Amino acid sequence: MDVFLMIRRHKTTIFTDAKESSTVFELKRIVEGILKRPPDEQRLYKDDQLLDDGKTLGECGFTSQTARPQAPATVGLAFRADDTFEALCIEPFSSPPELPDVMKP
Amino acid sequence: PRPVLRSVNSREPSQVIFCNRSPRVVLPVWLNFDGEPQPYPTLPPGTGRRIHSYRGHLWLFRDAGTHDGLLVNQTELFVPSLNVDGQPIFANITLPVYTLKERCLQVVRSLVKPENYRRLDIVRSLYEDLEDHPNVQKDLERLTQERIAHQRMGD
Amino acid sequence: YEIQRERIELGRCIGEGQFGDVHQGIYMSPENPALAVAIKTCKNCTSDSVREKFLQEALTMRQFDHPHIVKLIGVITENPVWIIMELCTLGELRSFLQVRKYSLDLASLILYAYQLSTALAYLESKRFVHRDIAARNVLVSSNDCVKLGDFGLSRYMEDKLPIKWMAPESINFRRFTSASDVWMFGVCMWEILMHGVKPFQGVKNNDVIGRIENGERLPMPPNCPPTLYSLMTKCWAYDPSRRPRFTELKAQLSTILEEEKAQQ
Amino acid sequence: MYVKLISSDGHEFIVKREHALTSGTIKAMLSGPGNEVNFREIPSHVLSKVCMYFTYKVRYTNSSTEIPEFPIAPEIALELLMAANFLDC
Ligand SMILES: CNC(=O)c1ccccc1Nc1cc(Nc2ccc(N3CCN(CC(=O)N[C@H](C(=O)N4C[C@H](O)C[C@H]4C(=O)N[C@@H](C)c4ccc(-c5scnc5C)cc4)C(C)(C)C)CC3)cc2OC)ncc1C(F)(F)F
Ligand SMILES: [Ca+2]
Repeated sequence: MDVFLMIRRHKTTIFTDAKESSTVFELKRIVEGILKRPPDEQRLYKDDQLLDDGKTLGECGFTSQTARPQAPATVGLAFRADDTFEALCIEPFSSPPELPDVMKP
Repeated sequence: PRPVLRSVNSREPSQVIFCNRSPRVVLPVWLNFDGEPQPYPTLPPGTGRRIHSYRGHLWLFRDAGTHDGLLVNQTELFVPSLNVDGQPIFANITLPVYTLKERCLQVVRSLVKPENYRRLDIVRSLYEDLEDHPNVQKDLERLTQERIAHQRMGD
Repeated sequence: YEIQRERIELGRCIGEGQFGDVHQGIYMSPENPALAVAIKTCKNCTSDSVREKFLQEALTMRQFDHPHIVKLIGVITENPVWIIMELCTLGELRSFLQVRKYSLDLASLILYAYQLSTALAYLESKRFVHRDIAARNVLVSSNDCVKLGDFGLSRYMEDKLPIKWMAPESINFRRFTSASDVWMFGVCMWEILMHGVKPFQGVKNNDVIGRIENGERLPMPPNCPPTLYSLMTKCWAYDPSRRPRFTELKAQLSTILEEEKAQQ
Repeated sequence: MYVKLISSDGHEFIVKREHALTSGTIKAMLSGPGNEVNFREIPSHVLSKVCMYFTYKVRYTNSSTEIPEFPIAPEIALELLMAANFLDC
């Protein structure tokens, strides 16, 4: 099944699709095509959980139901700095204003 | 003239399954022989229903509550044809992909009473867009124009 | 009794007969206002062979005067030959019951059964056996009025021999009595309560009589009062003389109707 | 090819060119210059949702499958309407 993802690092968000049956390593190949950093220089996360290269996205819990085109799932991304990886740091999106009174019950 | 969007009086029976593959309560609408829309009983989300129609009858489908447009087999109009091998005709009713703007107008309409549109902090052009509710007559006008245009293409 | 063709406006075609197409239309008379009518038409104009058998169907309906049987309004013998009938403006019962499946109360469904029972008690009193009682042949004049339709147009169109409506003695012996009309009536009542579902869907005509003879019957409709299903069961007594008369069905339907009105 | 859409608060959204071209405004901003689009007036919570709309639109346009509702929380509906009105999508 197709899964729809937001791959998020700092203030960067990639919108991409893959398959339940694609591996973490294949998602890293998609990031490399876009951000020009190879898989061995990337760590992908579901929340705080570091993802192994061999697992399928589906095995990591990215499914047709949790990763939808209209509601994509977040994958966290950290690059190697020097001899070590930077900490996972995702800047939140801005927040909406207060709901106007005429839009409440 | 005569209305272009009307059912033909064929009296050739056709068995149809109206499949509501939408999350909306669906109003089936039959265009009679004078091209006037007639409402039929509503279809709850996820429900199919065997119904009796005729070859060359025109149907369209709407949200029962809001009158938003729905597709039937990926198009606006459904015309029952000859049953073959005794196989009933499927009418797969779905949401269209609404423009983001139209989907936004549906949501603000469902949250705000019309008398309160003018309390919203948006430009006047969008007050007018909120007030321009979907309705079958407007869509029949539009569909008639698109058919008249289509029949005139080529020389 | 001829009528003036000029006072007839031919409308859309609402069906077909053995003889010709059938149309809706209007009839304004010198003695009464505008009246919606059905026009039976005839393709052939053979004096004794086809014109006779066709005008016969008007003769048959002229015999009857009942609020729940379509009246003959008149004929036209001049060409083309046409028979003019009272129009039931709400069309056929089966279509009507599906359209109003979610908006019709049980009381109205029992009323339609009652009214048909009154027409059939009447037909029995004329020593007349209908042979073609089915929902397909019942017409809707208003929300509170159904009528038997044209006897000519009723023949073998229950939808070929209508095996799934027929009493066993009609299938087995081609015997046709009031008691066999009572069996068909039981099936018509089932049809009405099932909102125009045909009986024995998915069963081959040739297997119906074996199923009947094994004691199988159409099952209790959803939302059918037990007293009404018990009445249907009696209509489907294998032995014709154990079936109620239309007289007794009229009385018991009237009681079940009032019992229902009194509950809702 | 991918394109970068930059929100008012500096968030970079990388999306397929085909997806971005769903917006007639983005299409007009990417043709005229004789690729990267900056939006000084659309914040990241709105522009993220617009990009989700692009994904949805390309996935489900001319699909024979059942299509789900595009969900819009009440809190974002007004800002998203103004974004859609400006972006022509
Ligand atoms: C024993 N038999 C006969 O005598 C007889 C036989 C044959 C002919 C005449 C006879 N005599 C008499 C006939 C009458 N009346 C009468 C009898 C029949 C007709 N027409 C009308 C035209 N019709 C074709 C058509 O196209 N019909 C539409 C039609 O049926 N449509 C639209 C669309 O294609 C969906 C279909 C739908 O409505 N189907 C129903 C089943 C439906 C119900 C529910 C749903 C849905 S949709 C969502 N949920 C649900 C449940 C969908 C469809 C229409 C116009 C009724 C709406 C043929 C029958 C009209 C009539 O009077 C106005 N009056 C007197 C006589 C008299 F006896 F001579 F006096
Ligand atoms: Ca032309």
